[PDB]
Amino acid sequence: ASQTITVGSWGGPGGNGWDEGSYTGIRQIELSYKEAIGSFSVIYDLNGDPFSGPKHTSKLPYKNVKIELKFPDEFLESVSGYTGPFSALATPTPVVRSLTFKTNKGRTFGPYGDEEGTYFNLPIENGLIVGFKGRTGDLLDAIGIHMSL
Amino acid sequence: ASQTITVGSWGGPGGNGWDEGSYTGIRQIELSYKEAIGSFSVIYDLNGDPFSGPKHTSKLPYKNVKIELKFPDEFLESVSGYTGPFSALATPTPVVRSLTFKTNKGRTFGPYGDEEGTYFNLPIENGLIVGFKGRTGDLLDAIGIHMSL
Amino acid sequence: ASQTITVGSWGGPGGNGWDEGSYTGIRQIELSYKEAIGSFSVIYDLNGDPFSGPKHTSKLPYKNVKIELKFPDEFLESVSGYTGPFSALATPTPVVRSLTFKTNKGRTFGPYGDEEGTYFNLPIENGLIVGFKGRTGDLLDAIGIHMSL
Amino acid sequence: ASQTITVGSWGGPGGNGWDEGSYTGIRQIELSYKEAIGSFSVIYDLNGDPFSGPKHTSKLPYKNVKIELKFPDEFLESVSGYTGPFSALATPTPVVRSLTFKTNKGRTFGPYGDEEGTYFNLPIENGLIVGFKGRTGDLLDAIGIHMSL
Repeated sequence: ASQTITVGSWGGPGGNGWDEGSYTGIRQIELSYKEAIGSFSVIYDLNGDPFSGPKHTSKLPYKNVKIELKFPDEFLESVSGYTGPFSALATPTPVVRSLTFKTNKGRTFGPYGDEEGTYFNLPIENGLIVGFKGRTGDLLDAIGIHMSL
Repeated sequence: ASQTITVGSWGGPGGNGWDEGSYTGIRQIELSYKEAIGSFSVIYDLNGDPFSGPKHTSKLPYKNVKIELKFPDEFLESVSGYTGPFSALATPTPVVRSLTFKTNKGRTFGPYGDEEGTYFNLPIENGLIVGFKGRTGDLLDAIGIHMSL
Repeated sequence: ASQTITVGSWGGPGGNGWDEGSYTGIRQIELSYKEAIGSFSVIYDLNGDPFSGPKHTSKLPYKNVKIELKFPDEFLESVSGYTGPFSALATPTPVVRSLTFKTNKGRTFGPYGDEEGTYFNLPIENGLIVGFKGRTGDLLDAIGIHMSL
Repeated sequence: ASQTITVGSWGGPGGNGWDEGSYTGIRQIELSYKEAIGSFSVIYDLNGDPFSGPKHTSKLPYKNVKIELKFPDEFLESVSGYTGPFSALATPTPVVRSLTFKTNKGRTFGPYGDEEGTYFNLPIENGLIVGFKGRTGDLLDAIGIHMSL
């Protein structure tokens, strides 16, 4: 059962949890958004071959946005974002409001969602995101991370 | 030169940089504080024998606290805080303001320094801290963390 | 490009180099043997799901064997075997002649292939074989290993 | 208490057990040999500064050799040797007779000891020997390896 350093779960206790597992790099991430994040589904590298990760969708009519990254030369060095309660769909428990991804090759996949909430930032000085874990239900309640060197 | 996952720099760019190195675990942490975090040094476990990490001392009149962990049974399962500039020490750049250590047993060495600034929260779910990195000048300008399994 | 520890290449340099990569653990091994080990392919574990690894099949009319470990309570605790040339596949360079596997649950899957040439042995006290490296032309010319915690 | 991949223990169960834990790299290795290996002590690298682990010496009037590696550019990419009982100093238990080291730089530190017995080979494609573990009484009974990335 090898393991991996898992960091956080930023977000809230609501929703059903999911854990995609660990895999060898990331190739594209897909997510929907409007005033908070909804659908989130990643395509990873599984030993050089793309592996479709499990899809965590929010039926909300939010806007879809694909994040293709030039792997293996480019990869994530930072993930930051906001957590806060969301009245429109009626839930007192925190949700991730906005997520912002940044890569080693200087590109920032600009703020997706509303930047309202309590700030979460995860800068990486050495190490690599190798998998995603978190809670979906109606939209993205929480998000955490698997890492490796 | 084995390496170790290094996450974060939280804080700012001033002061001279230091990297304590990666080590087998953490036994004691010693800090000084009064409106922002100043002196920072730790004593780690170097293969079941206390090894004293380099002294990162501030010269300001700050209160002294000692954090003692019941190593091997007790390990940090968290690190949270506030980075914001300090107008009394006169720095335009963000410096680190509060440092609070939640633990695996259940203890929390409550907030040190003022809880005002942009928030930072590294909840560890699987993996251990094993070394510290940072930047100190007059106070503690930024802390960074080494992680391992 | 997530990276793992890689050890070995116990064998010779002919055949075409293969590398199945690193997974979460090993669940079943299938191979064929008469005087040499011919076919070598494994059914790995991908995040609690079985993932059939790439097939490294050889045309020699060898007798095949399937080795079912009871992942995850059961995993490999040693890989040992013999490395030597083969006058019958009429070849001058080293070929992996035999291979015996021992699990942490005591079971040992007997030398397969005949025990001739120089002996290799890798006892593992703490760690996990997480994937396979290697060379297959007509027979398995070399075998190597990926390990992690 | 972080953990590390430990591979091996080649030799017998004679002698009193020993473990040096793990560090950030290896700078120099010391040993006395003669028909067998006797004393084994090493200068470890601890976070940029030389660090000396436990001395493990044979009282035997064996000849002494200091292997001095050019750290961090040069490192061990392979270790191998011979383990077999000894009868002139009358121990019917497998003891380590020979030690040969290869470095990524192409320098091999010649078979020290008598090459009689069962051969062991640990060649390394990716990873770092990061500390030593083993048995010693009047001569080196066994030897194992700790590795990292």
